[PDB]
Amino acid sequence: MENFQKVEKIGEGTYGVVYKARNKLTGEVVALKKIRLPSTAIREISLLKELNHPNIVKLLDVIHTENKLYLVFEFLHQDLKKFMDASALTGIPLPLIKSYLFQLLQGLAFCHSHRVLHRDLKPQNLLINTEGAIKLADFGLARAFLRTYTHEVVTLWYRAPEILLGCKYYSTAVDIWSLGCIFAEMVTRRALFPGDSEIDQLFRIFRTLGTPDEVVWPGVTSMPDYKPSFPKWARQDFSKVVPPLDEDGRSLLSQMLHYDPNKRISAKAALAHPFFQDVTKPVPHLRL
Ligand SMILES: O=C(O)Cc1ccc(OC2=CC=NC(=O)C2)cc1
Repeated sequence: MENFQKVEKIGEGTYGVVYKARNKLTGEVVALKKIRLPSTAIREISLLKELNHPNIVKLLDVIHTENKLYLVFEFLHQDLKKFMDASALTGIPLPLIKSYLFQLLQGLAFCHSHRVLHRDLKPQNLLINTEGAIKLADFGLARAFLRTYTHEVVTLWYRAPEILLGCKYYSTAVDIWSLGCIFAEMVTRRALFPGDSEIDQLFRIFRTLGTPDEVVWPGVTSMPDYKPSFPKWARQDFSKVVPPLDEDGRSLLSQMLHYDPNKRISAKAALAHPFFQDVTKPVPHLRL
């Protein structure tokens, strides 16, 4: 590459291949994201160069050369998916789960206050470092690029039910839902809703939380992909779904997983929940 050296392919991302690269002029190691291919997206993503926070992966540069587009981000050594897999025998310790959730809510509260959504949070785009930080990767990109950039199998596991029901608009609440699913997975060491198709995803949610109705979600029955023929499942207690999470954690999770997006706790209000009374910032055991 003219301006970098490739150290390795990191892998396939949501928008194209991702490389670990060294800037030829500065020697720094960065994440270089090639966007698999548009004038609208460059200005809008370039505005994300201004969306800086300790819990957001820094966008260093937007490079449009040779009719190719490449995003340059600050490099982090591990993602939460790999850390949860590495931690599977013991689980991630609860103080670290709480630290991670708290920091991720800080990042969402910051982005949401600046009117930027993620829309596609998942453990693979939550990046961690040795100092106990976690950062959200790729905030703002879905709006800017949305939507065909890969043929790789898209994960539906963290998708909010309004989007599975075909609402074509998004709100801050989609990110709270995804983060609630990720919270539950850290605690139980299993994905909460591991669907392998949109209807399997939606029916896994309904089997746990109950089939939604107009009482708990006014407007649900008029949403584009809602069918009156959906089976009617009863809702399970969170005490069964995420043991051994304590009643503070279960209360918070329930507020992150309300069906009606409008009823879902905000990131800012979640930071004030009693669950975070005893929050600390532990050192993670990272094997790199
Ligand atoms: O986009 C996705 O679906 C998954 C994905 C997320 C982020 C990726 O990039 C990095 C991974 C690790 N460290 C970094 O610094 C960058 C690559 C893939």
